[PDB]
Amino acid sequence: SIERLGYLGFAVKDVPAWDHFLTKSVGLMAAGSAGDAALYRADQRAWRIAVQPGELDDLAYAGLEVDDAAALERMADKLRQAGVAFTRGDEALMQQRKVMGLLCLQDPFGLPLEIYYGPAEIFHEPFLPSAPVSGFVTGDQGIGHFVRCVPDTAKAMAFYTEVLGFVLSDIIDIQMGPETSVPAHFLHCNGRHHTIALAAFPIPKRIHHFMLQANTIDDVGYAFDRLDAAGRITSLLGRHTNDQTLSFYADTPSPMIEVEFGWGPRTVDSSWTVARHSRTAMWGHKSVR
Amino acid sequence: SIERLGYLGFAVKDVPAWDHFLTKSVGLMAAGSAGDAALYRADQRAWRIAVQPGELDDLAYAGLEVDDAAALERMADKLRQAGVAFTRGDEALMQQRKVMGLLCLQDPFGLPLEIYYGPAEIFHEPFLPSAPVSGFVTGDQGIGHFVRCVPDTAKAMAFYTEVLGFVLSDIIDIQMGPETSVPAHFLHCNGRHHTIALAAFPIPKRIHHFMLQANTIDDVGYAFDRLDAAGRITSLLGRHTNDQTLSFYADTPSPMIEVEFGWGPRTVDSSWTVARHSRTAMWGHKSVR
Amino acid sequence: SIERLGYLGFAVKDVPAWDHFLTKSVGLMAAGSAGDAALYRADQRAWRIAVQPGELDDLAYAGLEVDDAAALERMADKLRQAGVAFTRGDEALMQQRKVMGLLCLQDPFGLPLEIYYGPAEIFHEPFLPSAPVSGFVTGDQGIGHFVRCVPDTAKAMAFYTEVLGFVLSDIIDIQMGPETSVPAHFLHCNGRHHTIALAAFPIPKRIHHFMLQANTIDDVGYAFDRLDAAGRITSLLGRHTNDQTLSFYADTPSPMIEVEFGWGPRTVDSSWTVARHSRTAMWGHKSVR
Amino acid sequence: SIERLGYLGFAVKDVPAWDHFLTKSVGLMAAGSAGDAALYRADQRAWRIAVQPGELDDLAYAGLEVDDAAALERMADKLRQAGVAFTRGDEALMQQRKVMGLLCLQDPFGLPLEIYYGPAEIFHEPFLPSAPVSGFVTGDQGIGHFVRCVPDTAKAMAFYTEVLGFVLSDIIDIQMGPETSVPAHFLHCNGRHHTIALAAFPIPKRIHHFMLQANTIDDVGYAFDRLDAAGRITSLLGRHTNDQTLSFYADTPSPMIEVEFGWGPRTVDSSWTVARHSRTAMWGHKSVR
Amino acid sequence: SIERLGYLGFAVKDVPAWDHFLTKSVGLMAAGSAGDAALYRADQRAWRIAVQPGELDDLAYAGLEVDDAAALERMADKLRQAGVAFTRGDEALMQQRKVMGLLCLQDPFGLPLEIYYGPAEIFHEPFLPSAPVSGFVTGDQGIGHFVRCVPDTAKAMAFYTEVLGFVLSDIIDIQMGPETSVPAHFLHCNGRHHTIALAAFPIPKRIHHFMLQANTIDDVGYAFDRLDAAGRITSLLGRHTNDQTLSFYADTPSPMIEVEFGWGPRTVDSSWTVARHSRTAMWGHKSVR
Amino acid sequence: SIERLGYLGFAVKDVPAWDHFLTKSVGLMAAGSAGDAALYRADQRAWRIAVQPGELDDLAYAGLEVDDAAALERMADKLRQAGVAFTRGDEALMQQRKVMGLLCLQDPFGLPLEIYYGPAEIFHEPFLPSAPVSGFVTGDQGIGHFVRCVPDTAKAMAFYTEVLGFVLSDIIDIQMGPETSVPAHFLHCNGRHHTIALAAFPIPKRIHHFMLQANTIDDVGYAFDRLDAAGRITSLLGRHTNDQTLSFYADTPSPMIEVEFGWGPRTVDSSWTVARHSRTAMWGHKSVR
Amino acid sequence: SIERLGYLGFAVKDVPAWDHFLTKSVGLMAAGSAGDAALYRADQRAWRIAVQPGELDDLAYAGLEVDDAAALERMADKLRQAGVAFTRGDEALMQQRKVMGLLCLQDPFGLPLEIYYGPAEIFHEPFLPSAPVSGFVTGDQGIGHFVRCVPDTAKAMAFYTEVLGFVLSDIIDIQMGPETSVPAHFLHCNGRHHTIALAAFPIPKRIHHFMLQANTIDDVGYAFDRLDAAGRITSLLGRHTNDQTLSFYADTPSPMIEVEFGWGPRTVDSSWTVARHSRTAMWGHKSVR
Ligand SMILES: [Fe+3]
Ligand SMILES: [Fe+3]
Ligand SMILES: [Fe+3]
Ligand SMILES: [Fe+3]
Ligand SMILES: [Fe+3]
Ligand SMILES: [Fe+3]
Ligand SMILES: [Fe+3]
Repeated sequence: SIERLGYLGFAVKDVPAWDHFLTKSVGLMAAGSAGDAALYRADQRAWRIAVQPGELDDLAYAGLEVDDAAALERMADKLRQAGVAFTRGDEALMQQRKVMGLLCLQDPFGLPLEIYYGPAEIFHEPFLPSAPVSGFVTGDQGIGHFVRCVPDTAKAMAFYTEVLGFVLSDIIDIQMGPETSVPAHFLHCNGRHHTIALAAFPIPKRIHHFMLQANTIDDVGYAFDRLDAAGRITSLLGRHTNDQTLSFYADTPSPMIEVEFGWGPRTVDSSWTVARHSRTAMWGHKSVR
Repeated sequence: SIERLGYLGFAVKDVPAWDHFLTKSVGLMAAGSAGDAALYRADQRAWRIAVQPGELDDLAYAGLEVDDAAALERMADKLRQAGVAFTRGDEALMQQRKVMGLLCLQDPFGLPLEIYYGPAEIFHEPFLPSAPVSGFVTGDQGIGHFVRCVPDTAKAMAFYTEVLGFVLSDIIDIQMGPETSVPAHFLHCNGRHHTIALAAFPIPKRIHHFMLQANTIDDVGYAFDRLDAAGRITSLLGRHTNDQTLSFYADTPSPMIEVEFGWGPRTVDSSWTVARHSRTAMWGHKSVR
Repeated sequence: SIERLGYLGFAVKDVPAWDHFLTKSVGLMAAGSAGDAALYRADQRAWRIAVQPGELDDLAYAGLEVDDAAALERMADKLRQAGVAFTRGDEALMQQRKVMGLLCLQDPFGLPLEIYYGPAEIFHEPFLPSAPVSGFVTGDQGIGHFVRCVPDTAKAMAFYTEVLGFVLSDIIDIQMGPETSVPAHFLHCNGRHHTIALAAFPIPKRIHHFMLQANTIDDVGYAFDRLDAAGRITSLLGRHTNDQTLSFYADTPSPMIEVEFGWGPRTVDSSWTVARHSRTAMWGHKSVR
Repeated sequence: SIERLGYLGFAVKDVPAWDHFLTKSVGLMAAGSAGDAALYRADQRAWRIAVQPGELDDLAYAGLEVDDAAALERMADKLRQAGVAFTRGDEALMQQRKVMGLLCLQDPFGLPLEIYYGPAEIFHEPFLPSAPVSGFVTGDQGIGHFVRCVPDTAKAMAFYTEVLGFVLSDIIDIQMGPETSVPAHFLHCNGRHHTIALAAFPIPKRIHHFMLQANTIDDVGYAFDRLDAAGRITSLLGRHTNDQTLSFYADTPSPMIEVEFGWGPRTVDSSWTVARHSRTAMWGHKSVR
Repeated sequence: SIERLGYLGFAVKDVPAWDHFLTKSVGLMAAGSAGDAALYRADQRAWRIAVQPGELDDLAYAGLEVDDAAALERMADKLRQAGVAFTRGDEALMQQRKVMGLLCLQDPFGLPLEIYYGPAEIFHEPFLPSAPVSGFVTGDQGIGHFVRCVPDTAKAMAFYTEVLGFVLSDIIDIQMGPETSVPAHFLHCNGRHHTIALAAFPIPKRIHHFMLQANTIDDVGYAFDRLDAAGRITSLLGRHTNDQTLSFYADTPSPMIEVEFGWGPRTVDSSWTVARHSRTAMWGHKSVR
Repeated sequence: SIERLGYLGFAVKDVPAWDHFLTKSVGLMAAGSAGDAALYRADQRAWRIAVQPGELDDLAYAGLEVDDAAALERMADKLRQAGVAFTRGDEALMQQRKVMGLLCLQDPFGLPLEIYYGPAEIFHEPFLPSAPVSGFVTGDQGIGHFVRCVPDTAKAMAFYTEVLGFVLSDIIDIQMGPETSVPAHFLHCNGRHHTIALAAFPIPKRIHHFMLQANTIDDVGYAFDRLDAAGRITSLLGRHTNDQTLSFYADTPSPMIEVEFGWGPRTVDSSWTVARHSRTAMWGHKSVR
Repeated sequence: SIERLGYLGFAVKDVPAWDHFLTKSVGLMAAGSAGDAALYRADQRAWRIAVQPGELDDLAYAGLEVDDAAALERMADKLRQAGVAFTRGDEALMQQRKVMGLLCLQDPFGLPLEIYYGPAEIFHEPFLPSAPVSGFVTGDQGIGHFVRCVPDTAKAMAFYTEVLGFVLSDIIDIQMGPETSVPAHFLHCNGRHHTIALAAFPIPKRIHHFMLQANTIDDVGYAFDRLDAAGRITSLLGRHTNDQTLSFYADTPSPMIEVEFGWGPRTVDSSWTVARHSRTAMWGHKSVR
């Protein structure tokens, strides 16, 4: 039912650091502000990522997109049936988010979620990257993906698949030591191999990282050098086993939250079949202190 | 309902002969062992063919793949309704087969079948053939196909189509003498013209042969020379009438069980129409003593 | 429900004339006989057109193909419900027609129809034309089409669409004089613009003509010269308004029954929309005495 | 050296007949006049065919195009060396023809030829056909071709190949009776199989016909019906043996001069090899009284 | 011999106006400075356009590129033979221009020209436009083109074609009033229809305008709005008759010098043929006060 | 200089055997006769292979094609300079061979060669195979190739390359026993890897075999079965190391002369580089008694 | 004149280390031995890289390939004219190298060079990598490239371009410190951006490294992990500025000699233009201790 991940809002301790990070390093286009939130663009949408001041230094909310008004009412019906509490966004919130309608709720573990429809687009103000990146792969696959940390993956799974409609792509057992392994579950709601992954990681954040997909391999290669100069690289270039995303990781100005910048992943369709992997790295991705 | 044939297990009298056969001749990649079974790879799956010691010198079991956990429960519901006895594989069997879940049963005539989901893949250990073969055509069409010998084709047909969901592609009347003919039934469960064929052959084996599809015609041409040097050729190159597979046959180290190595067959789809053929050979396939 | 027109049987006064006509002129491949009927091939099917001796000098029967055994039973259920009388072909008829099963019936006006499934194919005996023609367009679209003459087009239409499942493509008002016009109805049951057309023509035959589609335009150009030398041309080259078939017409050895040899027609699909035309000729098709 | 045939001028007894013929039937666009010559367009050139009053009722002149000023001087040098008399067109003639420079001469048998360069184009006045024709194939291959009647083909051949640079494509022996045959020589100077053909025909005209190439087969089919309604058809549709032009012929208002309207011919290149044909018709082209 | 136009240097009265113009409006990337000249990029070259202070408010020089050192010596030999005065650029000039070698000269009417080879590229500093433009079409066709004003077009033509190796593409008679027309000559030295055009215009500048080619039509559409907001539009969108460039014109901060921003022109090759046009506009290009 | 191998003439002891062989088995089209020679077609040429009665039971002559009359005179000049004796074919021979001109000579070891130009084509009589073969690959590459047996390969090489213009493709050392090897030299004169190969084989024939190239792999597969039924197979299917021709060999009715029927070889071009191979078989080609 | 780099021979202190390195790490196929040299394959050539015992621990020789025997004689003529000493390889050397002919010489600074023609190929023994690599890009571009260290780049340049025929692609100034830079010259002799580069590096080896090009990016990614496990990585993944090769570097068992494993470089052609770069890295290539 949820069609794609449309936007993300972060609450951070260092807004100037995040602004420079998202523009100069990542390459997003600065798009003014909405309230005390600075807006950033990656394409034709009026905004894709919002950054506001806050002690959380974590993801503040995530916008889940449906294709129309009826679809949003159908989501409200699903929440209602599942017994999930939610509130309809008032006019002010609709204006602030620039959407035609939205339902505000939370996943089982505190992450505020906003199901919305009718987002604002500004084709008369063509996207202009702040750094050398040819463009981002969004469109029907949404803004990208993120790894949601959860204390109970089974509980999280039930909510995301059963209530929100996400579908399991595959699982990767992430070695967390000699005799410790965490089964990460990758979920899709469209062509993107996964829009949200659930993992029971021993981390104090709502998410482990968010990912943006660039158009070319050079986009990623150039990006790595930009973030290396910032001294934020956390991983060498690599390619994932399940989605085949070729990428590198880097720290955001928010401690323990990373960003993944990749290219050329595999996409999913109806014929997709669930599989299991023992490693997240097909090759590369060597961790960097 | 069954999506594709994912794996095969053989119980044989000469394991060293089978190991050399599958690697040096066929070109499969040796992939360690699981219990007393030696594993072999043809692609990204952790294993595709298993070979263990046994007096049977025949196919020990066949793995039938579904796309997810729900699908496996739906298969269990079908078996239940059809009155087909089955057992859920315990943790140890799941570990041994490297699958997330599986149901163990038998076809009407003793062939152990395992319906499973969530197989293991190892992209961090890229497939490397043991002999010059560019690659195998698997993917959604599974590992290949095999001809199941049955005492009663009508009984077998009812089980495979009605209970397992296979669909009849076509029939070939195989001349078994001047006034003797056996109607072989070809069944598909995906794009592969046929994944399983049923034939009432006067042979003491569970199957007449199994087939692997290579990527190029040269793969087959080279393979024929490799198996000819082993003195195992049972047929000259040829092309089948129904699936248009261009191939040759050869003996495996297990008496009366052959292998077919082919290329470029026709694939099936929704618009497929059942037809009848009087010969299995479009051309070639001359039998070789 | 009927999938395509698979074969035609003619009962004629001059078999040697028809044999020469179909082979030397049309280019079909002579394929032996079945009973007192001479068989002719246009592709991989064991036969497509049968010609037997008879005073009728008309179409004796038409084979309507379905994709499988279940589909044939579903047709039997439709006939039953519609109150249409039919008989299951006995073993001998199945053998004679080389089909796995068939129902024998008649359209509202006497044309014997045979709904069948599982036709015989002989890929080991590759099609070889008897005259220079590169090949025929058959496959899923069947053998071609024919215009069925009927005394009551509304009655015929109800039977073919409501009972057999054909779908109206379009209508062409065929000027039959200064103040006389006959509305020809074109029906499809697959990709071929039309497999059967109904027209209330003042002709003593069951059909006005049958059509075969060649692979290239040169096939048609060469064919016209072949039939012109036979002195059988009834129309100059032309292109139809509705299906866009580029063709010419010629007399068969059976008085008042013609053959149409064409190329490159338009095909239909789900999005097709019913339309009306005042002429059958987009250009050409000038009638020739 | 001559690059392509760029234009033709006719001197005719019935200008109104020729105007209607070229526009309503052929489909050329009326483009005003130059002196007492009515101009017609087939593409971006200011004019392609000119028609002026005259008792000749034949081709008055032909424009042979070179790519630049230097090239024209090189042609003048060739004529000079070959001893061929010619005159440089004065300013008035350059203006009348709308060319930057031109040499006026005659072939060995009286046909006035004008070698020119720098023709006028009017892209701001897009070509608009006077009849339903999708467009003409001109460009680098020039306006089309024509068959030049000559009393001595060997003498004509020497001049056109040796002096003007045309190259022999092939020869077709045109049966002119039981024991009479005329060897027609086809010459090219670019991609068009032939731009000029020489034949010793017993006809009182400078040319037997001129040819225009349309973009689609329907263009030709529609054109045939248009000229048939005018009662000018001289040949049924057909396809030539040497250039593979699919076309039909028709009479122009000038007695004994025809027009050929075709499509899809074969083109020539460096690897072309001279061949001989016994017929001009691959198929069709049946002569019509 | 000259391979393409590689760079342009302007001497202007308002550098800050030119900097804003080239970046914010045109979209070029600011690339530091060289001496008192501000550098701008359009691709991988270290610089493409230089702007320095000066009363000229005109083009200061133009860089003509050859492919190697030998080629530059061959140009020196040509100048020498033609009696054209030139000087070899010293080390300092080579450093300032970032080229491996260069000859400094002037065209017959005072425009300083620099023939060079071995330009500097900086792929490690990816091009980043200063305004929304997807990219520019440069590569082998050079930076673009410009219209050189000359008092004597015949004298200019002799120098550019005979000494520098440019080739005439075509001519357009530009109506300069009721009975006044100026024949503009378009010259190419590569795939670009024209790199330099000569016209005897009554203007006090060395050039009438310079042109840049963008990758998409939207690039041009967006650019027009950007320059319209600057109030610099001199022409509405249009398409040229000869090169088929779809573009609009605008004033640069230098009085009487314009810029042309276009897309999708036709390219030239060996088979190109010289032609003449009476208008520069195929459509559009309406002049704007 | 020689452009391609255009035709072959055989002198044989059993003409009826050769006629059946070439038509029923190979698939060539019977094309009447010329003198006491029966003609056979493979495409649009009036004939490609001629068979006449004779005790030789070998190749009687080979036609080497040039593109025009001038080219033939240039060949005559080459023969003259090389001191090679030759005679111009009289009118009768030109008529018999259906060529516009030809020079008759012999290679250094007795094989009569005819260099010709202007061959006859009959597009009005479309090629119709006598057996199921989709078509042959001829065109610019000629009819195919043949292996010429010579007592002195160096002497043969000098003549074919130096006098006739053939170019060495590569060499294959053909093992003729434990310590015996024959270096076969492959020569091309166009795109066909080789048109003529020279080998010092201990065989009493002028040639070891001739080769024809079919359009599809099935053409070859079907052909093998046809020749196997004739009991003429001399080799199993295989693929050559140098030209990559996939084929099989068979005996012609002429003792010690074979035919090769293949598909999909590699073609040569200017960038081709001479190489050496130790085997003729990439795979297959197992000799059959 | 030299067509491509065909092979390399190394003289090393640790042959077992080199054997494991080239097979297990790089992925080359072990191909027996020739004398005391172990041979390795990368494609259809009998060998591409040879490794023999020696204190040099450097490149022992390089094979430069020409297309034929005449071409080799033309090279001998060039050496002769240039006054370069050389010796014709005797039969034994020809046998050892498996070439049809070769000239032995040295570049100006001691690197033994062997110009050869007619190399041996073994298509009957299909290439089989020793490690997971899909294949190498060789063919007309040869085996790859290498950086030749020279004390005098101008002297080296004169020899390689003037005597051997290599052509300068571009130059990269390699920063060798704060005020130290070495101008590396890249030379091509075919489509490969460069086959040999000259640089005045302060290194005691004949070459700095040799490069092999793989078919896919994953080939490189997998290769990096293989060499990292060997602890031989000297550089992180990166992409070069001039040839756009995406690669990583690693140490060979020979101290101070590295290997480069890359993918997807740009290729050169006639239109190539010499340029200059200040960095070798477009991105990545961070040096690793
Ligand atoms: Fe991720
Ligand atoms: Fe099989
Ligand atoms: Fe019809
Ligand atoms: Fe014509
Ligand atoms: Fe312009
Ligand atoms: Fe051969
Ligand atoms: Fe390198």
